[PDB]
Amino acid sequence: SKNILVLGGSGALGAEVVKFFKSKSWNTISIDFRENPNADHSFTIKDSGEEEIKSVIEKINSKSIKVDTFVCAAGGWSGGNASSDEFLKSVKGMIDMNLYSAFASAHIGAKLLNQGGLFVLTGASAALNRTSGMIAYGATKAATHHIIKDLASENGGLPAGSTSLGILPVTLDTPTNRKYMSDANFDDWTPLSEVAEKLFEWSTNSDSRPTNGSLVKFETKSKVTTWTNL
Amino acid sequence: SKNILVLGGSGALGAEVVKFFKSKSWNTISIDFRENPNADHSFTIKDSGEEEIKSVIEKINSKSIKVDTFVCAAGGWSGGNASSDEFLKSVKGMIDMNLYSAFASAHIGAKLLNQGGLFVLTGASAALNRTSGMIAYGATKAATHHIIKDLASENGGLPAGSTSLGILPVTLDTPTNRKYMSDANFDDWTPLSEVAEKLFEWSTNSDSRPTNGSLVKFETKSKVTTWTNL
Ligand SMILES: NC(=O)c1ccc[n+]([C@@H]2O[C@H](COP(=O)([O-])OP(=O)(O)OC[C@H]3O[C@@H](n4cnc5c(N)ncnc54)[C@H](O)[C@@H]3O)[C@@H](O)[C@H]2O)c1
Ligand SMILES: NC(=O)c1ccc[n+]([C@@H]2O[C@H](COP(=O)([O-])OP(=O)(O)OC[C@H]3O[C@@H](n4cnc5c(N)ncnc54)[C@H](O)[C@@H]3O)[C@@H](O)[C@H]2O)c1
Repeated sequence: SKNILVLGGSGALGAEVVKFFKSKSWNTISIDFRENPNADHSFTIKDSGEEEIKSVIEKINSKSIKVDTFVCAAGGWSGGNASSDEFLKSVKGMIDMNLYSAFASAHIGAKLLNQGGLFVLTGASAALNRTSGMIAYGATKAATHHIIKDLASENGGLPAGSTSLGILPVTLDTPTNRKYMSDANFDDWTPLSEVAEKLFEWSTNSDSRPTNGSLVKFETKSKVTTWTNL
Repeated sequence: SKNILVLGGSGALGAEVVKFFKSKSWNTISIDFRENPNADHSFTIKDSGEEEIKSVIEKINSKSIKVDTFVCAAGGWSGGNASSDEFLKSVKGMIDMNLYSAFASAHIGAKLLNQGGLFVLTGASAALNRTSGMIAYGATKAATHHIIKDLASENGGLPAGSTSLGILPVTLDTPTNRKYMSDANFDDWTPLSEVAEKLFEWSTNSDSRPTNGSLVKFETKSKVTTWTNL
């Protein structure tokens, strides 16, 4: 009876990953700033700080469960180049939403994940190139990609045989995106269930995994999604 | 009169940059947690947060100065992999010391840099590769490197004709390194005054500047220092 943990499990991608692993009879666990009442186990943190992270790790070590797959689907987006009015505020918000969660993920993986397990961070494809219109987002995502790679090392702190991977979306199909970019071709965005699907593939079948430390970019074009190992 | 502004202006490197510029008759300005009385103007910030950064820019601005060279020499080092006891602390330490200050520099440069100005962040050579034993330092430095590249773009927010560079030491000769690697051969460490001299050459001879956005690695071997643009 296999266990998955999802940091950001109340977000759009987060809850899809939960709905999906639950239909497939895995035990689902969720960590977020708000409850997700559709998970089998569901926790609230106040922030991504040391105190709150330790205190959530201890609550799961009390239920005596260890996870086979951990996905961080936590994050957020804000815009702005260095001279924009919103720049300084986008700094705090991207560090809190993207970086602290990525780092929290590492610790959580190091304490809760079983040998052989899957450890997945959500990066951003955009951050593989220049992000001069969204500096804080690009840089905090670039740090995400760096941590994913560090954790693929023997001595990185995850248990033996575990695979550390990055998933890197171009664009996701969320009600949010559909609201704030209503012009767009929705057929060029990734259904969330597709992401959950690939995540199940990797989680049930170890042979399907890409090499440890792979950043994996996915882009949807006319409803067809292509996954590329980078 | 030419102005240089230095974030981290009271640290070992930061204070050597001030001293050396002051000797070539530049006007020097220092922002740090404590004053640098050797500088011509010295400012204190209680933190690297939005409000503190707005104020010190607002202060320097209302004094009518713009700067020809900006250098961020702020930062810190802390160790630890993802499973180690000090890991969560090292996360918050490295975010506050390296990432918040690189982000603050972007803003300070966008607001105070003169057209044609030189803008330099301190990155890390080791963050070019895996930093498994020091994940928080490696990731915040990787983010620093990405900021440097975003600030090279004409859309990044720095003024027309400016040049954004990273200097990426293998090993500086600083009290920090003396403390942690006191067995080393010190002749394989870069003297801080050579860092200052290279900065000065780029500040006064715009032709000697590397490509906008280069991460410039430098390493000393038996007192011979080699600078490599990446
Ligand atoms: N949606 C897109 O088009 C797109 C594109 C590229 C990358 N991404 C990344 O996909 C991931 C999820 O996207 P989404 O569209 O589902 O986002 P969403 O905003 O719907 O969900 C994100 C969740 O993360 C939570 N969160 C924020 N900071 C946290 C922290 N520090 N610790 C724990 N939880 C935190 C939020 O509370 C929210 O519940 C994010 O990493 C996002 O950066 C999304
Ligand atoms: N030699 C190496 O191996 C190596 C490699 C790469 C980078 N570095 C970097 O060298 C740089 C300078 O080192 P040092 O020995 O002079 O260190 P130092 O500790 O003497 O000085 C750093 C200064 O930065 C200030 N500071 C810290 N965080 C700040 C912030 N958020 N905003 C403003 N000021 C802040 C501190 O108060 C201190 O005055 C740092 O950026 C460090 O990350 C060293």
